[PDB]
Amino acid sequence: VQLVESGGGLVQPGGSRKLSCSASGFAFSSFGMHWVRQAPEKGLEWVAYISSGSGTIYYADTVKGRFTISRDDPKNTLFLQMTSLRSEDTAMYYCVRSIYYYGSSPFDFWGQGTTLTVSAADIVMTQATSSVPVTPGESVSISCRSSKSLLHSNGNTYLYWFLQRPGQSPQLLIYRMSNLASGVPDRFSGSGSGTAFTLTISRLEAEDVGVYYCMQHLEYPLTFGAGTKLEL
Amino acid sequence: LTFSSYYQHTSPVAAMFIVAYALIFLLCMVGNTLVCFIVLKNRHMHTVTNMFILNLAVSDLLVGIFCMPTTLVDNLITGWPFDNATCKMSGLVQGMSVSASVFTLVAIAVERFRCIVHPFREKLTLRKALVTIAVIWALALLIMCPSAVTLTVTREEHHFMVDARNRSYPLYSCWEAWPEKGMRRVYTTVLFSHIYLAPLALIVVMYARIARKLCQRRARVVHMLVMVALFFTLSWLPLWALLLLIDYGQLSAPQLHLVTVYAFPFAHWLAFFNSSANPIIYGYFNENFRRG
Amino acid sequence: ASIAQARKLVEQLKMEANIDRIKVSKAAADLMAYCEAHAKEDPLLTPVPASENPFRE
Amino acid sequence: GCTLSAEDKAAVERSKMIDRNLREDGEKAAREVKLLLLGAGESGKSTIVKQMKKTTGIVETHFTFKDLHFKMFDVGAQRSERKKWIHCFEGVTAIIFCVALSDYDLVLAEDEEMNRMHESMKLFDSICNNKWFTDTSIILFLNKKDLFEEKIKKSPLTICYPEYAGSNTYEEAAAYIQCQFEDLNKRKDTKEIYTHFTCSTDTKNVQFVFDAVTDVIIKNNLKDCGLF
Amino acid sequence: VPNLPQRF
Amino acid sequence: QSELDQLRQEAEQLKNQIRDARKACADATLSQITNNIDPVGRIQMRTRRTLRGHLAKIYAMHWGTDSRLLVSASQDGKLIIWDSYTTNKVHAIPLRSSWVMTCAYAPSGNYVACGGLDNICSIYNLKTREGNVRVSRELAGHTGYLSCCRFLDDNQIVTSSGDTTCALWDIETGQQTTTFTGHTGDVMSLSLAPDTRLFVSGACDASAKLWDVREGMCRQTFTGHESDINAICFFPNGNAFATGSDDATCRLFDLRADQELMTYSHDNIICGITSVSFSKSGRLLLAGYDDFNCNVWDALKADRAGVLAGHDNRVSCLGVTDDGMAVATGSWDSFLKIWNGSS
Repeated sequence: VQLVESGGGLVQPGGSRKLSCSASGFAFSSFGMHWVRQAPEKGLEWVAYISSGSGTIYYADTVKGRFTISRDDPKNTLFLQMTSLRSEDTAMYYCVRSIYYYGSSPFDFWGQGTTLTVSAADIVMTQATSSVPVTPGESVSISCRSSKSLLHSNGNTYLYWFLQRPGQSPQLLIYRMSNLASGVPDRFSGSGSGTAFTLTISRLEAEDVGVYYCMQHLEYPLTFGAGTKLEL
Repeated sequence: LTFSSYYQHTSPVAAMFIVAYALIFLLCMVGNTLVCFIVLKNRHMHTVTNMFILNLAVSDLLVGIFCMPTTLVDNLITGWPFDNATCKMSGLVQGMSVSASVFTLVAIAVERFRCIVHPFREKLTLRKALVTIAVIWALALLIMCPSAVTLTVTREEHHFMVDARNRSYPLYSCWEAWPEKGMRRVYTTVLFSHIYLAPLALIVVMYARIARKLCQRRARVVHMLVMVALFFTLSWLPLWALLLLIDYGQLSAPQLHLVTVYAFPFAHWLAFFNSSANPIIYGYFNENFRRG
Repeated sequence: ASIAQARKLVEQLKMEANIDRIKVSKAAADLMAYCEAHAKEDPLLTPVPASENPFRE
Repeated sequence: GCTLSAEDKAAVERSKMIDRNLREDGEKAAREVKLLLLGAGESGKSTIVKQMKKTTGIVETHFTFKDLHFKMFDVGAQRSERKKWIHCFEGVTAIIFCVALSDYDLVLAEDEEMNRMHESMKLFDSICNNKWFTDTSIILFLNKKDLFEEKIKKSPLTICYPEYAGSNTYEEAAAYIQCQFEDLNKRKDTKEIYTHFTCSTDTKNVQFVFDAVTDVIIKNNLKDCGLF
Repeated sequence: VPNLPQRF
Repeated sequence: QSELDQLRQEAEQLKNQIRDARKACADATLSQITNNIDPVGRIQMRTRRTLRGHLAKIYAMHWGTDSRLLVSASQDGKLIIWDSYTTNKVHAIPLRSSWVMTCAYAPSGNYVACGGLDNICSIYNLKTREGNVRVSRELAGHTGYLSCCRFLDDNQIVTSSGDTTCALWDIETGQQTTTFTGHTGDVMSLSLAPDTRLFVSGACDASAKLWDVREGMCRQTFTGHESDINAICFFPNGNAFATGSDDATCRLFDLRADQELMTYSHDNIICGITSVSFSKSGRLLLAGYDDFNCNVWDALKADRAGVLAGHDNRVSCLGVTDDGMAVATGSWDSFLKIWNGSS
């Protein structure tokens, strides 16, 4: 599994720029694909989404009408054509694969990121704590709240936890508020009932420092938390 | 000033007509009930082509219940439709049934053409059966909606039917009371095109194509298709022939009397033969019912 | 040859015969006891209300 | 409304795509001819499969002839109960049954008076009147006609057919045994036996099997069309 | 005049 | 020779001794003991869901341990994994050999197995980082068609074949750890015990054999059927099992008493049984027949309790969820149907 993106650089405001994402090592056509941006020294922000088969396409409000997301299944490429770029678009854009079926683990793999620089009713996920001092060996619990109840009638609570190590792309830790992602040690656990969720990291160790983000997957304007930083 | 009699035909010819319509009656009911039972009794043999036979049997049952009783009494012993809405409803239902039978013949031929030339291509299913039966019934209703508003039981007083019992009741004609006379002529022409021209052309060209590829007991199939086409042509031609004669040519008093008293009952006899020949042809020679 | 097959067959029969068998009444009683002990936990035998049925229409 | 979450809707879309792929695969498979290859051990079926084109399970050979796609299923490697798996081949277009004309003389390995040709006749009787093959046609290939012709000068058919009352020439004997094989068919109306004497050139018998499957396809279409 | 036998 | 005749006489004597011991332990039939118990009502089930998409005769199905997912094979070269709650197709696995006769679901949910006329039990990995399903292993070594397969864990699977043997495999190495021999006919089905320390198999020799998985020996042999045993299932307790046979009868055998307990046969039933399955508490024995419908049996009284008549062809597959919530039936009409009772 590998996602590599290119096409960034310095773009004059009001211009256009095409972002690409070459996939390798997995069945690209079977995965829905997302674009997620991160402004410099800011939190993650979901941009667009194209379904497996290009059947369904969603955009964030701040990009609707200017950004076009398309995929080329035979050559395993994901595109994001951007037009009339504003300085508010200065961010690093990530290619996120996401497959959906019963028991699936969406948002599991993220690309490295490509930097774009422009030179001049949504659910609100709240992470009140922005920086928590930690010590290697103890347990740290990260809190999260949502404006709406994420517990659907089917019983799933669509809450996601991500870890972004310094100078690295985010990685999935917990999907649907209870399920540990593959490759994640059992030290990470998640709980909460409908609107308040906590992620406890028992026996914290190094390389777990970084920003922890909470994402909801109940309604498709997907919203991330501000991000809780863990400082050693 | 006229003093006719209710009974029109003399005893021997009248009895011949009742007997002949009785054979048509018994053939139609027996065959169509047998077909309906044989298709219903198996859930597995509910193929779309079988549902076409179900629709054809239903149409023939409606023809049997509707067409020959009313048509036979229109010219055998009564000579007048009763009431005002009765004439309208009788014309409605009999035309509905006739158009349904002809269009289900066309649909059966079309399904046969699909199963013959493109077995997997254009794979027709139950939804196709529902769509085609719905469009057939809608066409049967719509092609006669203007005809269902001109069925006026016009007052024909000073005309009598004093029989041996001296029946006292004013005559009626049940004529197409169009806003102008010319509407009936164009209605007859468009109905003739819609019933005996376009369906007939479709049937003949499609069976010709099927027989052509199959000619490359394969001959017996060609003979069966040719016989079916010849049946649909010959048993249906005289009715519309005399109808067109009356409508356009209008003949003259002697010829008009001759056709009204003789030709039309026989022409209707030929046309109603189709609903009774349907289950012995499409049922026995289908052979899936025979093996069922 | 078939001699080895016959030796295997008689060894298998000797192994089967030496087992200990309980009375059929005891086994019947045990089956009845298991069936009645796990009743009211059998959705097919005792249907559940539509609220608790995950296959409701 | 909808009462479906975003992930539920995405899963429904994935299921719809799976259904579309299944429909496409089903159409592709329906646009195919499936033949079941049968016969005795040394019946020449291997030679036949060579002319058309690890585990002793099932062998599928896939070949194309005149824009018609065939998949023959050699099953002679299965030594288990035939009645326990023969129903898996209900929908085959035709059954290719190969017998050896040279086996009218050779006796079986058991050598218990059970002639090899008699064993082939028993197998054909079992297959032809099987409950699963009432409407399946049989393309009978009579193999090894040349060496049968060579051997017909020495030993006549009296050894295998005590009832034979014809000259020991090749064509009369071949017609006799072909008629005997065809006479085992108790369903002469529902199914047809296409008997052919295999030639050295492949093209002749591949053309024969193509013609036979074309005819049976037309007959099946006629049966589905009410005709026949 | 408009008297006529019934249609199909 | 003399030695062979003496061995045959010894075998006959041992068989007579076994029969005499069985008769001695047979004093009261289970039907007599249960005559005073309250019969179950008319078990009525409704088709809650219909799973469509298969384009040929379905031959096997297996429930996942979560009572929500199931897998089915239908000889159209497809292994479909269904979400039974929403009828969604989770996976559609193309098979190399379209002659599949059996399928299985791993209790962990990570693997599905299938096999058939190719004599190969193919293991499929469902949880792969590539997002698709690949063949993890292809077990070879059976000289007959693969007839049944059941996972013991993620690395052990026991298969029954038409070569009159059952094999316990080690999936990691792809080698037969143990081979179970003794059946004189094609083995048509096996059922693992709840603790997976034993399993029974029914063969075409009209006999069922109880095997020790670890030791590899035939502990017990049960007879009584007059034709091939096409289906077998363990009682939920684990001390009994039921067999469905071509002679249009189902029979309940117990292990401890080493003999038959009851026969589930009706005069109106004349077709063989293709699948059997017990209820969650074992009070109901569900059996699929060739007359297109599945008959529900009062397992303790041999009285027919209900009929599951919803299939237009032979009902070939059966299965009750681990929680007893529902029963799924597969059939040659290319449809699966989930059934459930109503309050």
